[PDB]
Formats: sequence, structure tokens, C-alpha cells
Amino acid sequence: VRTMYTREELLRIATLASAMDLGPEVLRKFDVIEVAEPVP
Amino acid sequence: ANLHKLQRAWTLWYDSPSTYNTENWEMSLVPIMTVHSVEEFFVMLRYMKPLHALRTSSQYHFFQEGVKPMWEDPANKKGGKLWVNLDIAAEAKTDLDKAWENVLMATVGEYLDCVEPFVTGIVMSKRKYHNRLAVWVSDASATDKIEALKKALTKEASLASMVFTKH
Repeated sequence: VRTMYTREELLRIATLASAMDLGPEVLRKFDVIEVAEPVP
Repeated sequence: ANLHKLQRAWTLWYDSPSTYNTENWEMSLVPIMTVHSVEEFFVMLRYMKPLHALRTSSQYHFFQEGVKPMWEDPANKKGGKLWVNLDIAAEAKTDLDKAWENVLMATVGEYLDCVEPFVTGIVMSKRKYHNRLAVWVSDASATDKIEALKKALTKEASLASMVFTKH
């Protein structure tokens, strides 16, 4: 007895999620994540 | 704003050699974003980097709010972690990314344990040869709960090792 969602329900709600974005405050913190470098 | 609230808030963290704090190891962790709704969760996912493109020595942590991804945390002191070793213009998502997304969705959706909470967080760790997925729980003595987590984690994944470890 708690707030539960199914995978398909979450994937449906993702369509709504598509209407929301992030400001620079929360979005700048994603810059710490680093892409792998190339291997020449 | 009709949002779809979660049972719990969840904070995302990222660490790597570039964040490695030689003086204080704990500060090597960088909290990125907290999510309280399904929409926030999917926005987070939007702006997260895929593991296929992530750096060789990096770790995503995803833990209940107010719970650090460390054993010293009171939430993880008694518990342990159940982990597995997976293997390695636009392209289709890799099976590794798909399994990561599935486990994250199971975490936020609370169907990682379908019955205090038992699951405290999860950790993806990009290594040289392997990729370690880990589900950090709170009670290492619960055998039935660990078996339920085993079947669940095996379901939500489809990408070589499975090991439980008390902290």
C-alpha cells in the first residue's frame, strides 16, 4: 500500500515529462558528467 | 500542475577521477539533481549521459533523498549491496543503457521490491572491462527480500556475475 507505478505507466507519463525542462541552476550540475575520450 | 508524485525523492550523484578529492574522499561525490515526480525523473534521464558514451572511470549513484551512497550512512550501515558485472550519426540505445533505464524506472516506481524501506539506492560503475550494477539495500539479514530483489533485478536487466555483499 504505497505510491507505485508500472514500467508502462512511467513510459506513458514520460510523454507529459516531454513538456518540462531544466533551468541553468540544476542543468549546470550535469556538466560534471564526462564523455569518454577518443582513441586514435 | 498535475504532477505524478513519487513514493520517495531520489538524488543522483556522479564521481570519477576528475572529481577525486585526494584530501577528503567523501567530497569526491557530486550530487547533481533531486527528483520528486515521474516527470522530473524523465527530465533527469534526458540530461543524463548514456553509459555507452560515459567515461571509463565513472559512477552514477541514485539514492533516496537524505541517504548518502556510502556505508557510513545509517541507511546502509546494516545493509549491503547486490551487484552484477555486465559487459561492454545517431545510434540505438545499447542493452546496457536499456538495463540501466529499466532499473532506474523500477527504483522510482517502487517495483524493485513489491512487498520501513528495503532498497536505499543503486549504483552504476563504468569499469575497464566490466560494468558493475549494484542495488544497495538496508537489511542484510533479510533473505527472502534479497531473493525477491534477485528475481526483480534479473527481470529488469538483459545485458556474468551476481554477488551479494554485506557492508
